[PDB]
Amino acid sequence: LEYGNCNTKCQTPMGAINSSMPFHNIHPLTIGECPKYVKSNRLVLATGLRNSP
Amino acid sequence: QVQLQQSGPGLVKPSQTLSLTCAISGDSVSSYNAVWNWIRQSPSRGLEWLGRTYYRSGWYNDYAESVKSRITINPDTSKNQFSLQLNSVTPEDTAVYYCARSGHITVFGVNVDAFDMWGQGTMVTVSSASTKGPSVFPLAPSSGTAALGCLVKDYFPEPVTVSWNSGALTSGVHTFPAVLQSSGLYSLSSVVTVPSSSLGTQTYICNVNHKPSNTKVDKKVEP
Amino acid sequence: GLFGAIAGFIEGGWQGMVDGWYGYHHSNEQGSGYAADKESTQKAIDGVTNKVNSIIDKMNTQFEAVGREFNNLERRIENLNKKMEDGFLDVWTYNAELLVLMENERTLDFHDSNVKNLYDKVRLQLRDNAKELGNGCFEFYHKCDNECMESVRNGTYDYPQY
Amino acid sequence: GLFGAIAGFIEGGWQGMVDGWYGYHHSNEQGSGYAADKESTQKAIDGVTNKVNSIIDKMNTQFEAVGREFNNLERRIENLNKKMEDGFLDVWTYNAELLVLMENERTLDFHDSNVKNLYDKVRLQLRDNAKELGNGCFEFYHKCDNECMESVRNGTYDYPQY
Amino acid sequence: GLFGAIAGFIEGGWQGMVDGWYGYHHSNEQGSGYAADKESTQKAIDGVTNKVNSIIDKMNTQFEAVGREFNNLERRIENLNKKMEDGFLDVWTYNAELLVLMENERTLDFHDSNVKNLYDKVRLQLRDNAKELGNGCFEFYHKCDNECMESVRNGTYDYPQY
Amino acid sequence: MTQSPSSLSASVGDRVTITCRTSQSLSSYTHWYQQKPGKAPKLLIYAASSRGSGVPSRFSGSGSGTDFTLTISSLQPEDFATYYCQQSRTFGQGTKVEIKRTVAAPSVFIFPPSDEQLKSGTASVVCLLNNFYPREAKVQWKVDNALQSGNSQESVTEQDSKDSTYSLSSTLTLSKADYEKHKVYACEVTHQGLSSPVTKSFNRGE
Amino acid sequence: DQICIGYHANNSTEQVDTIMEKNVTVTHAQDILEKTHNGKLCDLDGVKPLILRD
Amino acid sequence: DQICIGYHANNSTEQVDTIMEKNVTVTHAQDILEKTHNGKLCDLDGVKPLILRDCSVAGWLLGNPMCDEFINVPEWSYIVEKANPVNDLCYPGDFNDYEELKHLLSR
Ligand SMILES: *[C@H]1O[C@H](CO)[C@@H](O[C@@H]2O[C@H](CO)[C@@H](O)[C@H](O)[C@H]2NC(C)=O)[C@H](O)[C@H]1NC(C)=O
Ligand SMILES: *[C@H]1O[C@H](CO)[C@@H](O[C@@H]2O[C@H](CO)[C@@H](O)[C@H](O)[C@H]2NC(C)=O)[C@H](O)[C@H]1NC(C)=O
Ligand SMILES: *[C@@H]1O[C@H](CO)[C@@H](O)[C@H](O)[C@H]1NC(C)=O
Ligand SMILES: *[C@@H]1O[C@H](CO)[C@@H](O)[C@H](O)[C@H]1NC(C)=O
Ligand SMILES: *[C@@H]1O[C@H](CO)[C@@H](O)[C@H](O)[C@H]1NC(C)=O
Ligand SMILES: *[C@H]1O[C@H](CO)[C@@H](O)[C@H](O)[C@H]1NC(C)=O
Repeated sequence: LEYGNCNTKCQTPMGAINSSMPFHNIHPLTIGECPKYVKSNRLVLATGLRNSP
Repeated sequence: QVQLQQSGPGLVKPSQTLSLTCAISGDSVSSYNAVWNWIRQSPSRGLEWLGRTYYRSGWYNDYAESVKSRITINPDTSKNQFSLQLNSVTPEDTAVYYCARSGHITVFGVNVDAFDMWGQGTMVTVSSASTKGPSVFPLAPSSGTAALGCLVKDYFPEPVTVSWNSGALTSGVHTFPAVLQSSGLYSLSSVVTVPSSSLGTQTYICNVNHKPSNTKVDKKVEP
Repeated sequence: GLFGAIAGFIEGGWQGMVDGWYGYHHSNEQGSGYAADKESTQKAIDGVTNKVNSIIDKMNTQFEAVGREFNNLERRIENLNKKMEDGFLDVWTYNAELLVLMENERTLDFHDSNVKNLYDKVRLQLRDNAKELGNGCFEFYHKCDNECMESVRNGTYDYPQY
Repeated sequence: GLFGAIAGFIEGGWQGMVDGWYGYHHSNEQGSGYAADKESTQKAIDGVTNKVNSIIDKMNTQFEAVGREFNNLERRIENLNKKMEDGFLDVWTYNAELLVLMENERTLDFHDSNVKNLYDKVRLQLRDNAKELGNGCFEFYHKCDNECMESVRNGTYDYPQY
Repeated sequence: GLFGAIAGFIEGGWQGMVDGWYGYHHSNEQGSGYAADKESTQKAIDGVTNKVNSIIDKMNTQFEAVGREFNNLERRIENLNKKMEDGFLDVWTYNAELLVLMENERTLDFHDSNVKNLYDKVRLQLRDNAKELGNGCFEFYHKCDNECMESVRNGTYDYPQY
Repeated sequence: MTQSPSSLSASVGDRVTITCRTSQSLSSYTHWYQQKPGKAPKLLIYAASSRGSGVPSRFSGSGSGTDFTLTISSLQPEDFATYYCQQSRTFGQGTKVEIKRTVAAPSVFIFPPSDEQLKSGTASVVCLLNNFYPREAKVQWKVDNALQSGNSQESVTEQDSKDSTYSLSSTLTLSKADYEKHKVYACEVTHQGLSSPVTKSFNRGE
Repeated sequence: DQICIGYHANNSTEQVDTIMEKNVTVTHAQDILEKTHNGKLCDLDGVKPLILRD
Repeated sequence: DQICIGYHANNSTEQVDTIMEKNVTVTHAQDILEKTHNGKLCDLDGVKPLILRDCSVAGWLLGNPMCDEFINVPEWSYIVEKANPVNDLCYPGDFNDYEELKHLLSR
């Protein structure tokens, strides 16, 4: 990639990250104030309760 | 491998008792990983589970609501078998009776009632009529393919079995389902297509077995 | 659920109770309606909030990969490096996914527990002054007006009075 | 167990109930017998099945060791390699053994819960039309024939009728 | 707590019961006092003891760092070595801290459970020979002298007698 | 347990799906059996989706809520059978699976009564229709060119496990006196595989 | 006259997984994984990178 | 007249461990660890391995006279080499970047 004319707090080789999530799955090699990289496709915590039909 | 071998008469008079036996080999009647069942089938009612017995630190029986007042299923730990007794039979009890093992295959140790092995079946007829062996007549080939056969006439009750050349001839054989005639006796035909060339050299004999009358007959069929 | 209330003896939730996670539905001569039990609700919010932050924060210190390059006759250590970095990613991917699964199960059960305890709270006040219908509901023997209903929600239901 | 049913107020299991994990034993003038509660049972089978597959599958991505060899003057990296490979094995051994222990505890408690809930399900139907004996059993005040018994297993026990 | 007893329908613990973790307080014409349910108590002590030893022992096999040094033109592998050793320390730090958090939650709930079950044990004996007050207490309809009280703690409370 | 459809025809190689709708949804307690004519049922699928012992991979099962499905990915001639589903002690009514193949006209043969039978006082005349498809076939008896009614019985085989055809017998029964009173015995067969009716006959004595 | 105990439901289709059950519909959930990026090389905290290009 | 609630038991002696209790007898259990092997070197998916026997990778590749068995070896699935093969470099010396080459062989 070339220069994006752009600003961020967290950069990867595929693009930058602007997120308040604790995790990401973009790329393991990052620089800056970044979330933690995991291989997951999906991480979703329950807050509420079992919803009814 | 487990085998289940059934026996007992296929003819019961109305109001009397049907009595069948299933003899087990390759497993124990009292095994903790077996349940021993009876199931019947009729063209009308379909497949119907009747009852069971099994051993789990003591003998248990369960029976179908439809037959509960008439039915008994007992294990024999001397002969490794279990029986079916069905009292006060009526025409509605005419059916093929099967024994079968369940609970050999379980999901997490729970018998699911899946029936992994079955006996060969005993056809039971409830009737006051009496046993009669068949008459066997040739269906003679006349004049590259020839047809010949055997007419198995006027027997009671079902079933008859037919083989050819003591089971050495199977290809092109058709043994028809029996028909109930207006006389109240059954009849069927069996038969076979063969090369017409083989008629001058090959012998053709139908072997007829009617176990209820103890009939075993062989008939040569020629031009 | 483990506690038998949610989708158990209480058959379904209430679309009509918008203001809290657990609460009461009353029905008398003056009318009917929903009321959230805020305390039980706020307790639940504090626990779940703390849980999320505990999860996020526990995964705070974790393996960060760095770029390292190797020439054509350094294949062994290049492989070592790759196996090392992949190894840690798989470990932390496992930890994250398993933690989410385990704690999701506990979160759903937690709600179930809070409902069961709220039901018992009311049961233990009313005792034999009402019929336990078996579906989450209590049918009173006496008339219970809106102040009477409120005293049940209070914790103040005066049993000797009825 | 956590829920107090299994090996608790229900003293022991039943050899005679072969067909399910939880169920009913009835006793009246017509006779007696066991009947499995299939739905509660199938629920349990689905949960435990999903659990095992979740366990198996989570351990799917995991460290695989490769052979690497080193000469007499490469002892440092040889040691590094060995410590690295052993380190991951110990980590995954811990994860596996601990997951099995933790989830075994939860599996046993889960069954206990399912029994407790089944007992309460029946209690909540019968209410005051039967004596709660305190051992898993309910003694009826009225005669309860086989259709009456079936309605208890149904969820259909008509309380106002008795 | 999950089970609703501790700091739930039982509002607080007892400074005056010194001899066990769970137990009984009786009150009649002869006097009053505390008595520990030793069996429930000893059950709890065995479980918690086993837990601690299980925790200690599971962390027995764990990563041990070794000193390795590298010259000025071996910066890559020096970094590798450092990332490797730190990586395992963070993994084992996570495992230890998370195990303590998870098992602490389960220990507190375990106690709550033991109390709930002890309460139900007594409820299931007394049945309708006492008023369930809703606060952990049962008020008898008949006089219950010290031998009567002891039979409740026994498991021997003769219900037909009253 | 309600199965759908009650029967079907499909070509060799076709994908076949049978459904069973169950009163109560239990994946573990539902099973499928295959029953070929004259044999006991054999366990095909257990617990919705596990293949029974000895069962080939073309058979598979699925379950969703109260709906269960049996699938034959590529139908073979030997899969002619009745298939039943089962939960607990209850069986469905069964689904008959017939193969669908090309039209084939019957080979027709007529058999006079044996001299031996005639001595018993009865005469049976048999007409055989061999190896035909589809099942629909009409057979008429003519004696001295007179259509007979009410003195014959037909029997049909099940579909053949190799070529998927049927065979059929019609048997005309007379007293010996009635048989001896007439000369020309003829079996007339109508089947959509034939361009027009086929008649086979003999003369008594010849 | 009666009083009933119950719980919240809504029109949510969010799902979560647990050990024993997958795709459980819940009333509320919180996603914790960032899946998207802007696809560009950017200044890091204002300070521009050195892009060597070819 | 009564109705009772209860649970399954059987003759099982299978045991499992938990955090709080060890050797709990359960009605059913599932072992997930393979403990046994056949003790032999075998074809991998039908494709036979290269078993160097008393030869090393060097002896093989350089063509040590004692390693004629491996003059023209067919396709292999994996390679088997002893810990101290006796037929290594017959004429003493070194093999430069030997390990880097052996790594290359694993592909
Ligand atoms: C559950 O049980 C009740 C009572 O056993 C069932 O109602 C009976 O059903 C049978 C069989 O259909 C009938 O012969 C009776 O006439 C019914 N009697 C009464 C009093 O209800 C009901 O069908 C069952 N419902 C289920 C399993 O959903
Ligand atoms: C528990 O306590 C009850 C009551 O104290 C015990 O029953 C009494 O036991 C004593 C001493 O054995 C006898 O002398 C009395 O006659 C019994 N009286 C009554 C009213 O039960 C019971 O033995 C104790 N059980 C234990 C400790 O397990
Ligand atoms: C980052 O996200 C925030 C919140 O959505 C937004 O306000 C901001 O525009 C974004 N910043 C950049 C640099 O894209
Ligand atoms: C869960 O949901 C997704 C999407 O709705 C679906 O693709 C997946 O098959 C489901 N998983 C399970 C285990 O049912
Ligand atoms: C558990 O069982 C094993 C083998 O049966 C035995 O060696 C071990 O000592 C037992 N452990 C405990 C804690 O009782
Ligand atoms: C709750 O409500 C009752 C009746 O409305 C009222 O008298 C009492 O003061 C209140 N108590 C509280 C909030 O504790």
